[PDB]
Amino acid sequence: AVKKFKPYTPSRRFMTVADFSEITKTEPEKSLVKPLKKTGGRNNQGRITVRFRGGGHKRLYRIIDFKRWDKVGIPAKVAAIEYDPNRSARIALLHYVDGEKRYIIAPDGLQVGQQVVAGPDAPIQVGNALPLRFIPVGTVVHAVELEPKKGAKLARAAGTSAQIQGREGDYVILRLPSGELRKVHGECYATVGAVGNADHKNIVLGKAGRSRWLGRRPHVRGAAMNPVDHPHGGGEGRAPRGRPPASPWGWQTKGLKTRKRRKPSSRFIIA
Amino acid sequence: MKRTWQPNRRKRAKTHGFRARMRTPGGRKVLKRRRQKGRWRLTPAVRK
RNA sequence: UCGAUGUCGGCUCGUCGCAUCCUGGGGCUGAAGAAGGUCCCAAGGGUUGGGCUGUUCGCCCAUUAAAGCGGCACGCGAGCU
RNA sequence: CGAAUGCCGGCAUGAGUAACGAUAAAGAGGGUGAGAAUCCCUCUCGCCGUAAGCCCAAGGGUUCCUACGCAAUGGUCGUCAGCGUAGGGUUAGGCGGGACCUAAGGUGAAGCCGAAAGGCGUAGCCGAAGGGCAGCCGGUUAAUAUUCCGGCCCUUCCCGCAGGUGCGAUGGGGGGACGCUCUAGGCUAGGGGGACCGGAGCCAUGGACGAGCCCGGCCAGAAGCGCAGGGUGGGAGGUAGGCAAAUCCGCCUCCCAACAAGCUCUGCGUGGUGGGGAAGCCCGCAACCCCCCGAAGCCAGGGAGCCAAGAAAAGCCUCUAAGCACAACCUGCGGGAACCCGUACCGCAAACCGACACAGGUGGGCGGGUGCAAGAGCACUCAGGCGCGCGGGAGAACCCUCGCCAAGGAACUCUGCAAGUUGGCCCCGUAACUUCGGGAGAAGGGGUGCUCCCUGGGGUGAUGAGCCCCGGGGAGCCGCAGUGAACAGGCUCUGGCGACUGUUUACCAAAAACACAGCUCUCUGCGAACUCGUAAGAGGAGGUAUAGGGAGCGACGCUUGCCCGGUGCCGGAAGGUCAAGGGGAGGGGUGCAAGCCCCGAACCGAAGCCCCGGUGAACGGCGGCCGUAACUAUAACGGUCCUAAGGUAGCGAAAUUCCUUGUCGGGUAAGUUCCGACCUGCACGAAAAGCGUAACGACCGGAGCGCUGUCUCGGCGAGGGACCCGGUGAAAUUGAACUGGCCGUGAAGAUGCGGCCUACCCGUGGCAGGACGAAAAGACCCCGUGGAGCUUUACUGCAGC
RNA sequence: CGAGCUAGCCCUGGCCAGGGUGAAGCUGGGGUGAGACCCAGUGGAGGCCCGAACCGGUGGGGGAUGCAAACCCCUCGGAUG
RNA sequence: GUGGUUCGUGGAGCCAUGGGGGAAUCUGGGCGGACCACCGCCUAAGGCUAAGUACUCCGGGUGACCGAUAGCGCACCAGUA
RNA sequence: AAUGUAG
RNA sequence: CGCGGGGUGGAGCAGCCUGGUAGCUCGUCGGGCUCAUAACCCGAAGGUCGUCGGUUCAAAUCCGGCCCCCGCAACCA
RNA sequence: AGCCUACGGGCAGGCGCCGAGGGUAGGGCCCGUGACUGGGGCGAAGUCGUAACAAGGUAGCUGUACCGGAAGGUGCGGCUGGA
RNA sequence: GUGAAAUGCGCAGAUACCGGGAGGAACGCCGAUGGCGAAGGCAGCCACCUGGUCCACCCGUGACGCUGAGGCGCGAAAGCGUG
Repeated sequence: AVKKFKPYTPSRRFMTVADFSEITKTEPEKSLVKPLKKTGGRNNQGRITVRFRGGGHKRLYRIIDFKRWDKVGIPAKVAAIEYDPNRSARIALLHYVDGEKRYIIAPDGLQVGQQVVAGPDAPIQVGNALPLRFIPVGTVVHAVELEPKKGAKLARAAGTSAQIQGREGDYVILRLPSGELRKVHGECYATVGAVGNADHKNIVLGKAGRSRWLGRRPHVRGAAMNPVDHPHGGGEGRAPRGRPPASPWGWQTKGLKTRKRRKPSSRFIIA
Repeated sequence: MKRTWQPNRRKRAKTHGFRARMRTPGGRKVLKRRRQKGRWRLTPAVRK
């Protein structure tokens, strides 16, 4: 729904926040499965290797289930929709009949009290997970494995989906959130429906702190540095790159394709 | 105004310590050199 | 003069030169009077307050007997700016 | 050895000079001693008092206490000392750390990688200011104390006893356990009053024997009681899960119980007991109660809201495993046992970092009272602590910091720089413009003290009496003046830039620079692209296209034209060229030969490049010359040449205009600046954005008003210096000096040559014309086949691809 | 050999006197067919405002063999991010 | 494809070897400076071996070596302050 | 496949 | 001043590096088409190559000298 | 404190409230005028085109949108006052 | 493709034909000088929610009516904002 604020301050004029209808009636996360402390840390063995990352609210990690084929045939009730700091989509805590609990990346439509289940048997309805073969060609579907038994890799950003496009032997044609068209193995599970919290794209951050709260440090333009510092760097008063735009590292950044030519991922992709 | 030197014994021992020299090869040599020079002190001494 | 001679203008402080802007003499005058013009002698003393520009200088306002032009390391930063 | 701005050393000069380190401030009387402004004591005077007071961390490491000392150190003095000599002094099961826990990180069995050195890394180990955890109040020393002592109170081990129970982990589960903002009701700390209680004393100087004055009216404390809180359902059956081992957790199913009681756990009060206890005379009498205010602390894991969604592990509970049930736990109770390390002193500073007893820096806690609306602000002041380790005089110039000023009021100047004005709170009252929040403290105004009268609410009690807390209305008094001292905004109009709060050149630049929310392009399908790394590895991300990398513009509004010829990037299974390699027509050298050795043409041979096309918020680009209208002017119009195509909207003498002070208008007595316009725009122009824009600004320009020592133009005054005296006593610089003026001369700017003039010897307080005065082997400039940073379609390489 | 200065990030802690403004949401009334909306009252938001601590370093003066190898004074910016 | 040798692609052997291909046991096999043919040298793909050689922490002997600003940085309680 | 001075 | 480019029928441009031929579009003239004027059709005219020399057999062309027009440069101080 | 008095009072005088107006400051409406600027009207025989009236030689007009020396063109839909 | 052309696409294998797939828009015939709607306007098929209207029966209320300044709603196409 996206709350918009009255301008009792500049900046709070452009800022908009999420509705939280979404999740209601459950905030403190599930002490049990949920938490491992999450490790803030914006680089590897010494050196920063992602620029401009750091700061931002101390944050606990919710351990979700991206491999639902453990619990084939066991249904579970959807117990609550709760807030996840660690991703754009919201999550649903569901108690399996099994006793056992886990978090699924909460698909659109899903509502407290629903029962949900995974297997080749499963009804073709919201939140249920299934091999791609036993899912009807045309349905949209998210949290898709890419190789069988490897965990859900596709379609987990808030409001994403993929669509079953066709069959083809052990394999099955898939239109991805990008627009790419990719064969994925029939045994690769996927959960019917799309992702939801799909207003997520429309938050207007609103000011430059906040950007900080989410741990995004300020990003200094190329020209804006000096030549030691960057390709664009230099120039007496203000400058026009001076051919052709480039990362700090030098490699071209307007139009240059980067994916590896002879990748065996090829032959599976088609867009 | 705050100057370069700000004594802290934990720091000093973890940094210029006997144990700290000896773990690195480069440090082993420091000690080797100073022994061979005759230094009365191979390490910056520190205590309470 | 580069093992350093601070390098515009302003202020403050002056002092000198006369090729004199006032003031004192004077001869010519196309000098009736008054007021000019021009040259000659003469710095003793004087030679204003503002607007504009960092300005020098200049133009402008209001005055003035007059609102001179130069030199002193484009006088003067171990005096200031 | 005479020169190297030489090297080490010693000793000069400036010089008895500058200085003696905060302008919080001193004075006198006594002691002491060879010697006293500087040490001890007393009394007067001043300064601090969210301290300059008290307590803790770190750092320092004997600086602590006492007795001797005074050579040196102490910016003077020294009898004093943080100095020298000596001797003393630091006491813990409960404070803090260790024989407990884990965080980042470090280390690291396995495991992986690397020429060697070494790099990674699972479990585990290390790692704390974070978790866990048992002590309070007094008294003692010259110097330690929650450590010694006294009183009261706790914790852990080991052993025994009694009574309880299926006991039993390195295993399973629960818990431990968490954000920010706002806040309830209870307490306590802490504070104010008391006419009440306890006290030596006191009535001065005109008055007061007074409900006078002065001093003080506490603290710790088990069990148990209260009073506030905090935590918690209790069953009985199933049971796919908690890497099934569970009677426990989790999940269904159903009797009861319920915004409770109970069970449980904290705080506060009370409490047996123990202690403290002023002002006062030569060092000495034993109250402890009533009201008020009241925490940011306690009950605490309390409550409400909000997004950015807020550590771990042990201790602790509980569940079962092997085991073992003559074990073993649990609960009492008794008796035993209870290590190591620190503990002085300084601690916003003379004991720490700043070479110094340096005006600088240093984390945590306490930080009383009265008044001003509040407050940790401001003025005075308690406790406590200080007058800043050279003084004494004078009463110049001049400098600093300060006060005042007739008349005028920015005339000062690059500039109102600086200084003034304004200033608190209450009440009236506030324009354009606006994104509508705002512009607002707009502007502008009035009031403000004290006495007496009458009156309304609120808290505490109890509904009443006081004690606080907000008010309302009236009469009246005194000054030049009532935020009477101190803290304490000057306002307005109009441009340029940047939307905004923010960030920066530590130590000359805080900005129109960077950042920024937001816009676009582009890469990336996941063993992502990209980065670090030889690798293993890791970041990305425990993310997955609404997400991640790169690039540019930089809120918002309204917009962002044309040129793909060149260069980039993207797409083009054809063609052209193309390396190793394949293939061997033909050729050669040797052998008596079998042979053995060389070359070597067809032709088959990638990527790249050529070739074809796309591509502008990709690098980039966006013309010239003629002629023409029924006055003249100009040219809607026409011709032509070139280009890849010739600048649209919108702006325009601008942060961009050379000519330029363009020209008109405004503003002023006068405007090279300013403002509004007009264009021939030397040389604006659309995302290195175009044109606007409310609000914002220690940003840069231009006007007013207020007010002024900025100025006409300066005068007087205060203090700290400057001067004189006594104590201590530097510095750069220095070939040597017996060191005048002018005119000349000279390497062309002479104390030192020439001529002439002038001049008794030597100081002190002043000035800055000269000594081409000092400092720094010129930053400018050029030179060197000197260096180094940056660039590219310079060369040649490498990493990478 | 250095990150005991400085720059960033990570782990765990601590700090921000007191004033002012008064968003949303509630409640109530008004309104309508229902609404939207408007009104009080409550409430307590913000890279909100004034201003100590704390952080800084705008302008001026002073210092310049300094108290100081960047200091002192007056003035000024932020002060729940 | 490189290294070593005087050998820098040279007419470039020999010695060594990262990659590919890959024998034989005396008619076996390497070499004598591309390569062939004579003639000759030697027996690879396992290992050990004194002495003659280097150096001076240390003991001693000498000096047309120094004599305390020399000689070692250190004659001295110096790798110290 | 344009346009045709005033009254 | 310092570099470089241009000057050709009435207008705008070829020809000039490579001496011997002045070409193109528009315009002008004369004749058609129309009631008439454009538009269209037919056929002609017109250049001293700014200018004075030099070279050559021969100069728009190659070489200088003057005369005009347009473009850049004028930096460290 | 005055002057009168038939001592009660009267008069003068003094204080207050309001008050013409003057002053300071901030607003609102109107009139006049301004470098420059935008179209509008008119003006016997000006330049460029030919949009409209005849199927006006692309039926035309229309609301909007974009573009263009100018009439005007083109897109979307609508009208007949066209077929 | 046109008036005839040319741009353009195609031997790098187009057009023409076949098969398999993707995606978006609009609903032929029925369809008419037809119907519905206050207007704008509304067209493949299905289901659900829902407005107005017409006929018949003469049962009920008993003038409860008409119009409507202002207000309020709807209002083709074009155009604007976010996606």
